Formats: sequence, C-alpha cells, structure tokens
Amino acid sequence: KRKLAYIWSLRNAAADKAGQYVPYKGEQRYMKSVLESLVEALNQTALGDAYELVGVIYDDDAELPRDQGKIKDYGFAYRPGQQWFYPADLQVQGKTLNDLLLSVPSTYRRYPRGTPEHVAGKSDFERRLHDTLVELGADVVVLDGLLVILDELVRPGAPFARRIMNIHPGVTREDSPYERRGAYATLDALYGARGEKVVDWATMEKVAVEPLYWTGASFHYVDGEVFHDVLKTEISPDDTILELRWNNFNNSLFPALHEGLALLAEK
Ligand SMILES: Nc1nc(=O)c2cc(CNc3ccc(C(=O)N[C@H](CCC(=O)O)C(=O)O)cc3)ccc2[nH]1
Repeated sequence: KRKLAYIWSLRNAAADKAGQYVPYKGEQRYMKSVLESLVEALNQTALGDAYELVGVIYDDDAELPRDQGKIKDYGFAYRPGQQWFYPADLQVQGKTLNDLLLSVPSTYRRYPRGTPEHVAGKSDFERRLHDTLVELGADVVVLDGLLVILDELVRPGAPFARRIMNIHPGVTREDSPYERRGAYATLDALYGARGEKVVDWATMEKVAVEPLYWTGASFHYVDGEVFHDVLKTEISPDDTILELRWNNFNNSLFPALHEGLALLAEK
C-alpha cells in the first residue's frame, strides 16, 4: 500500500457546493466531492488494494473571518444534523473518514500579501506540510483544491517532490486543443462552448472564439507534468456552471484521479 495523503482547502469545497445537491438538467444532482469519490474508489475497487488514505489535511483557519464566511454553510467542523462536505458518517477502509481530518493552517494569510511576515509564514506552513506528511509516512499526496500555491514543497531533493500531485479540472498539455489551465478552467470551458473567451475578468469583457465542446481533468505533477489525462466531458451552450462542474467531476475527474493513481502505483 502506497501511503496516500490528501489535501484540500475546505473553503474551496464549499464554493463548489461539495456535499450538496444541485439543480441539474431541470432537476437535481448530488455534488459529490473528490474525496468522496476516492473513498468510494478505495472501498469498492482494487485501487483500495494499492493505497491507504492516511491523512486528510485542510488548510483553512478559523481565525480568518474570510475563511469563516466562506464555509458558513458548512462550518469548520461537523455540526449535528447539518450540512457537511460528505456524509459525516462516511467510512474509508474501515476508518471513520472524519477522524482523518488535519489542519495545517495557512495562518500566514492573516498578514498582508508579500510582507515579510506573510512570506516567513508561508514557508513555515509549507515546512509544516512536509513535516506532518512525514508524520504520516505518506508515500503519496493528492491535492484537490488546496488554495495555497506550493513553491517550496516541490523543491529539488525534498522528500515529496515527485510524490505530490494535483487533480485539475481541465487538460493541462501545452499544445492541447482543450487545455483548460488555471483557476478559471471551468468557466473558460463554459464560455468556450459559447464560442466566447473572456478578455478581462473584472468587467466581463469577452471575444469571439471557435467553439470547443469538451473538457477534462488532469492528474499531474506539481513541480507540473501530466501523468494521466481524461477528456470526456461534452460541453453544451445552454449548460450552466453547476452542470459543467458536475459533469467534469463525473465524466472526467473522478476517472482521471483513479486511473492516474492506479497507474501511479507501480511507480
Ligand atoms: N447557499 C450559499 N450561496 C452563496 O452564494 C454563498 C457564498 C459564500 C461566500 N462567503 C464569503 C464571505 C466572505 C468573503 C471575503 O472575502 N471576506 C473578506 C474578509 C472580511 C470578512 O470576513 O467579511 C472581505 O470582506 O473582503 C468571501 C466569501 C458563502 C456561503 C454561501 N452559501
């Protein structure tokens, strides 16, 4: 079992409506999280034979009022009979899933961006990331929506540099026709379907473009080079953003992460 560690910013999961039902196609669909899908994968398939999920790290901090607002619907820990990112009772490999939550808070965000304290903290948070994976002996790490950008953890000769991966909601190949890199990838995919691309995001300035009707998800290295790729999400012009996210999560993302891990295991 290639020891697996998972990282995500809880605030990012709330935005995406993770663990919530969303109206889709005129009715509703449950917006399953990336972790829930992985938990199901580890439980019901041979992928489970290859890995043990060891820790589920999240970086949010309760002392950041913006971090608080962002998960108001969820809350930092599970409330009784209330909304949660997955069912509070979920089990992964005979381990209560909730029991694996870890916070390695990026508190450094309290200080202003670029300030010496902000930077000194960011390094220590990355330093704290490294340290506790090791506390978990993690053989492998997945990032799903972790908002901090790791520049130091993916250093030359650091113990997890090639063992650290991000699942991204779009293709990431340089010369790929459907490449949808960045934090705007889901929205770039929805607007590309309209044959329109956004020139300036603040004021929604746009431009005509050849329609693209497909998107996918990338399981790539973080230092990152693509290790496994899927592109199975047809995109429709009348599609909403909630529909596109779910479909890419269901058509291409869950598969890429699992196939990527499966392949990644004999390495
Ligand atoms: N169903 C439902 N629909 C939604 O749309 C929905 C939307 C949200 C987004 N919440 C946010 C709260 C605060 C910020 C922020 O950045 N604040 C900073 C710091 C000062 C402060 O902490 O206030 C600022 O003011 O500059 C951003 C987002 C949360 C639940 C939601 N639930």
